[PDB]
Amino acid sequence: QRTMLELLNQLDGFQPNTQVKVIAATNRVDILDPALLRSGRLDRKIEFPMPNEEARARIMQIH
Amino acid sequence: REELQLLQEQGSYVGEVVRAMDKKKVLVKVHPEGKFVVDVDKNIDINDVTPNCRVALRNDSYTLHKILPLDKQIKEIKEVIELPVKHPELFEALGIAQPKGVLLYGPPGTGKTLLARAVAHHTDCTFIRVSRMVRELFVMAREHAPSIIFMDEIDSRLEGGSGGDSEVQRTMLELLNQLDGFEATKNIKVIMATNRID
Amino acid sequence: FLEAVDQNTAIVGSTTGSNYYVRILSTIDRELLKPNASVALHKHSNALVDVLP
Amino acid sequence: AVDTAEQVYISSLALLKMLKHGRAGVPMEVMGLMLGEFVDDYTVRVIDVFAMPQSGTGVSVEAVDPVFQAKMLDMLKQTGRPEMVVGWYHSHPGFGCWLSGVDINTQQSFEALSERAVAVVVDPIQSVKGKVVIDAFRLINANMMVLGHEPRQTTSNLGHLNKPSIQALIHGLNRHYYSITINYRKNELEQKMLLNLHKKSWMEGLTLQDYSEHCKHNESVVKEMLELAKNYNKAVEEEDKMTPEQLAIKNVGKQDPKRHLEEHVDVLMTSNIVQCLAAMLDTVVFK
Amino acid sequence: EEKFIVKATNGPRYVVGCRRQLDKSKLKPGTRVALDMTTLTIMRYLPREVDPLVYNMSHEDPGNVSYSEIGGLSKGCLLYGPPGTGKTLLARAVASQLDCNFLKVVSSSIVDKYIGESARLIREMFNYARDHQPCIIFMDEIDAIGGRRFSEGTSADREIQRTLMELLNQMDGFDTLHRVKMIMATNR
Amino acid sequence: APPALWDLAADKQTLQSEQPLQVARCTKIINADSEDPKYIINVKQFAKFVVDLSDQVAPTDIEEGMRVGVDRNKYQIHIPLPPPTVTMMQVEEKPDVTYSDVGGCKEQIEKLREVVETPLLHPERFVNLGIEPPKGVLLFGPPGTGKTLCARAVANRTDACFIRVIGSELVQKYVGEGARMVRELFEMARTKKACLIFFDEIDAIGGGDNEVQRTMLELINQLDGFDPRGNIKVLMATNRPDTLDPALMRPGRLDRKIEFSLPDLEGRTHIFKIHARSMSVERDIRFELLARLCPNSTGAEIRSVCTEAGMFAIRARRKIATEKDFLEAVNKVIKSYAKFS
Amino acid sequence: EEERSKVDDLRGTPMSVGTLEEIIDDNHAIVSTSVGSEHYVSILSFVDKDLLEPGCSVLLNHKVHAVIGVLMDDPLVTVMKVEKAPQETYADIGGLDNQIQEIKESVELPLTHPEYYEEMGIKPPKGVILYGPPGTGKTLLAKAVANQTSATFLRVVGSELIQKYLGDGPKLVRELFRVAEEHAPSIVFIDEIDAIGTGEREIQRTMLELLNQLDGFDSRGDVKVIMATNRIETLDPALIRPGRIDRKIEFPLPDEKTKKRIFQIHTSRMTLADDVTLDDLIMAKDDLSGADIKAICTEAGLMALRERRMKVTNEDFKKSKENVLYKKQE
Ligand SMILES: [Zn+2]
Repeated sequence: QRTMLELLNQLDGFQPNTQVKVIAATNRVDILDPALLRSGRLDRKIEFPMPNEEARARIMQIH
Repeated sequence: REELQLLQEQGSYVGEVVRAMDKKKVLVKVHPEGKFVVDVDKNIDINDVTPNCRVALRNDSYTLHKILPLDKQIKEIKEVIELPVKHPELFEALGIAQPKGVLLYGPPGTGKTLLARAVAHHTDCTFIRVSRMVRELFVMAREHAPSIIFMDEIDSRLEGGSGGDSEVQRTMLELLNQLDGFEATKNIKVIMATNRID
Repeated sequence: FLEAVDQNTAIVGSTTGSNYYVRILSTIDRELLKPNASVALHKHSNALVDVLP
Repeated sequence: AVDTAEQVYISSLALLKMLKHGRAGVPMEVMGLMLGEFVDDYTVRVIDVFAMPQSGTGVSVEAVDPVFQAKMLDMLKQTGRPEMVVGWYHSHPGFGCWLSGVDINTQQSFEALSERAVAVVVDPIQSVKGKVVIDAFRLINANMMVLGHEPRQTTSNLGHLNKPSIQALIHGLNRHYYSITINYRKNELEQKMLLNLHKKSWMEGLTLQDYSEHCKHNESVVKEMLELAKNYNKAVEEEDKMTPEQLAIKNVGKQDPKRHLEEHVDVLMTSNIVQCLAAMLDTVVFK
Repeated sequence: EEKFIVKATNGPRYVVGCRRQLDKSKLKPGTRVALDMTTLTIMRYLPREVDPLVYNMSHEDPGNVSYSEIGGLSKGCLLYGPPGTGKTLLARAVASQLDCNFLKVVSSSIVDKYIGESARLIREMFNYARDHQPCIIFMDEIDAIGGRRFSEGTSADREIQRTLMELLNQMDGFDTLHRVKMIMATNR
Repeated sequence: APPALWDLAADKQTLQSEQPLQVARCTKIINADSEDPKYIINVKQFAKFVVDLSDQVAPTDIEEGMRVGVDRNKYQIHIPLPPPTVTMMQVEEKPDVTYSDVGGCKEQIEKLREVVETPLLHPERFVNLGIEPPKGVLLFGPPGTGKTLCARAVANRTDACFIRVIGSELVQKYVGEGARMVRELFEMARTKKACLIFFDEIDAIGGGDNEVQRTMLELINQLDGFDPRGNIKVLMATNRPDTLDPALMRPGRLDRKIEFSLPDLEGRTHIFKIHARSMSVERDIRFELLARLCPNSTGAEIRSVCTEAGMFAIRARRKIATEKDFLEAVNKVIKSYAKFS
Repeated sequence: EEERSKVDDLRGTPMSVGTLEEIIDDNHAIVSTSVGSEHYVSILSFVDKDLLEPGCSVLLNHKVHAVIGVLMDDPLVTVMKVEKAPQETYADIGGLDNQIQEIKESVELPLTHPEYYEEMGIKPPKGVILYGPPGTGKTLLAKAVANQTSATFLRVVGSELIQKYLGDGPKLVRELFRVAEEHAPSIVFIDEIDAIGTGEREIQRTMLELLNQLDGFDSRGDVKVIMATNRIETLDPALIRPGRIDRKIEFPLPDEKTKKRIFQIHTSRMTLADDVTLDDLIMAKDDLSGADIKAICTEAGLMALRERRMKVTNEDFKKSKENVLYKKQE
């Protein structure tokens, strides 16, 4: 939380952060940090559920 | 001003020789990043420089300069301390077998320091006290032999502690081997002190 | 200053720890020959002028 | 195969130019060029000495710009300086005045034209301000190792050449690397102009200004120096009261390195300023 | 008074003189100075500083219109977290306007991985607030250190709640805060 | 002095040859390279230096962290030089156990044999018939008669026995040598025309430990990284599955986890068949008899049967070994040692 | 003569003592110092370059560091092993004839009487590892002395040589491995194995490295290593399987009969009186080795020799036995 909240302080207190993005991925949303909501922070929350047998046949067919 | 060039020499180092070599090239242990083996100057011989000693070495030429380093108690003690006062020479003609030392056992209230330093103060001689660190004072007692030596600090089954104590027992046994062994210097008289099982 | 081996000549320990052998100047008397004293040589001549209290 | 006894004439021009060049003698390597005229075999005279711009490479043959050297030399030729180059000088701070391999290589390359090729290394960084003793260097032939090293006549001046007697550099690197003697020269114009210029540099403008300053400071400021002077005098007399006891006991040998006499003589010399300036105040008051 | 002893960083000590330009004002002892390799003259002094002091005295956020870009909004302030944000744009809007300093207090600076003696930092930083006459304190994301200690807390919670006890003892204890101001920002 | 005579006479040209080769800046090693002109170098005295490359050394011959000769006057790199002792100490080219010691695993010996013997013999069959030859297998679990199948794989190559690497050599003083170790043994793996490398004892480098995390995570970066090769061989041998990082990073390239616990009745007579070239066994001795007269007798345990029984056969002062003379050593070394264990 | 006295400029005033690291086949070696200065210069005269054994202290200069000479090191190696052949054979001690024929048959079969060793085709060049409950070199040197009859021997006693100096590492083990390499027909004897029993973190890695180099991963059958400790529990279980691979045996308790045989051997050459009884001598002792009974045989032969007699009376041997009774109780 010191290092993590330090990173969030570098994504909240830095207006020149218009440079290179920081893409993140979490394997579970059980422990969801409430402080991860901001324009610079993880605002784009697109849910990626488990692919069905159709989608698995698609990615397995193209793979 | 001729020495001012030796001031411009930025001084000189302090060499310490640890081992001499037979090839006239003596290695000298110096400050770290040193250990400079070199032949000494021609005006100084090599054999005189003994190893395991510090010397004077220049910082550029590496040349060696020189080697570097109670009325009844006084009535009974007159024959012991007041006898060598006035006639130090008679200790070669007199054959009456003068005693080597004397002991005084009991509660050391008065007589351990005031008597020895008072009658020895009448003798006007030096008063050496004992006060492993028990052999260097014996070497000093060997150097300055004529004095009045008195045990003050030591007066307080076999084992290693009795061997270490037996080193001092050996010191007094060789005090009986020197004193009772052979007289080499007039006025050698000492006083013992013991109050316990010893 | 570390030790005085003889008259008009002694050894002096530098700040870096290395001991230096430098002949003292004749003008300085024997009062500055204290074994535990704050001696100060020159940066080039390496000669002592006066000690610091 | 012939050799003579050469001696480098050094005037105050090259000396003062090597003193300003020594003030500009930064740890970074510097370059310089000496000029003069060759009149005979065993004498060499330097007159013109200038400095060269520094470079990141330092002392090297590549740093010597031939169009800049020949350009400045030509600008000296159009002026009243009809002298050819006689050698090159530089500074070696810290590591000693000796010459490295690069310096002896550019010396070997620069000695193809001039057979003498005088080389001087100034190093005022670690040299005390008491002495400005400078030495000139020379290059020996590599083919002379079979015969004698230096067949130089007039071995008298070698006693004056033995003043740089460092026990590491001169004979620590004397093989294939020797030196030469140095003398000076001064005419009457430099003697009277520089002598009167230095005396005036220690004198006043009208020479009467700062006299009355001390003549009247004897009553205001020197009085404190006279009272303190008497404090040192009494501060020694308190021990001189104890001296006749030791002098009345032993009378054999001297153990105190203090003389107690010449210091008081100097105190009397400082005290005689009042007497010497009293007549000055008598002259200022009179006329 | 003219010539004193200097102590170099490398370890060897020297003695220098006085330059004709400077005076005896900065020449007093206890002030770090600078020297020269030639003649050991003194050009100027060297003011001391620290590592975190550069961070506390270097960050500056520009922008003066942000004070008027907060919208129609006409010893402590609570900025809580209803369904509306922009508290960072407002605190950083006045903070970007003047703020008289940039004394930002992050909620991740009271971690104290070792033994929980953070009282040295509460009294140290609040002692800096009491030392400097002007001071503005921001406390963003206090919900992480705002545990309600309802049940029996462990050693990690007891030290944070103990820092909250120091906050009690320095807010309603035996110390007033009439001049200093704190801004408690949170989310829930 | 006689050796110094001809060299003393050959010391004349050393003065004219003393001017070159004099350059020595304590052989400072570089760290990285931002651009081709400027190279960041760090000397052993903890002083980072930067100098441009000389004209005598090509830029393609510069390696990351390479000790090379460098001038101390011009600071340039005049000439490089090829040069821990454990790396060259770990080189192994020796014949050993052949295929005859199959430990009863009928299917497993094919699961590993089709990846250790077949891909080298048929390179085109696996590229045309499929997309690439298989990666490898994973022998772990109980030790038992371990390291026997490793020597089997070493000897069962029809070209040349390859190098094996144990894992107990990386946990030593002066950490960081492991990086250069694996990078230079993988560089030599590039030099050995796509040779196969075996890595034993992963438990000695897996499972503070961040200085080990450098060597093992960099090891994963060198295994999953196909720069040396991504097709030759993957195989790890461990006693415990308590190494979670190689277990979670292994599904990327490693595959085919198998087991090898103990042989069968018909196997021990084949380990005796490979012991037919051991200490002289008389023709009267039946391998099936001695094999069937000892249960739970894995190849290592019966290797100790031939070791201790060999010792008692030496102590017997006999020309040849007879089963009636060392069977007491057999049942003593398996039963007297099987009592407490 | 002049060519011999012309290189004096290099070995003159600018001369230093450095530490060479290794020799490169490119005629330029690498040296080191307190700060680790690496200079490579073409070799010169007066050097051997073969017996130099890189990794020791050599001679350097204030110049480009051309190697002008070398200096021999470690006179400390002299006290490591003995080079003499003692008359004590395997037939001078009794009771443990099987226990001594196990090691005699174990390490005397390689390189000697090879028809039972090379015809089999095993070659386990590791040797046995023993341990003596009395220790103190008496029993372990009485078992190792069987190999000392007619053969070269290598002796190592105590782990002090590793712990009495800074952590140089396994370089001394490399010295024992190179002297054992150049002295292959020898027997390596490690005595008083108390490395871990007596920094401490480096002792474990130089001991595990001792096991690494002792295993012989690159060398063929060259020498038989015989180790000997005092307590078998001090050694870690990891030092057993790589090291001890041939055989190990146990030594019985020397209470009355083994001390009776030790007393007989220590009193076989000497002459004793008729009244000298044995039950009191084997009764007053309690867990004693042979060094103290040899000490009282020496001071008993000298004390009885004070009267210019070689016969040791009973009262004088009890008067010397008081040293045994006191020494173990002190
Ligand atoms: Zn330079």
